[PDB]
Amino acid sequence: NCDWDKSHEKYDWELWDKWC
Repeated sequence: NCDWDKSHEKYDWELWDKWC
């Protein structure tokens, strides 16, 4: 995805690095 951050239902705080 990398199209959402700190808002997505699957978004991850730490994993954010790859879940940008």
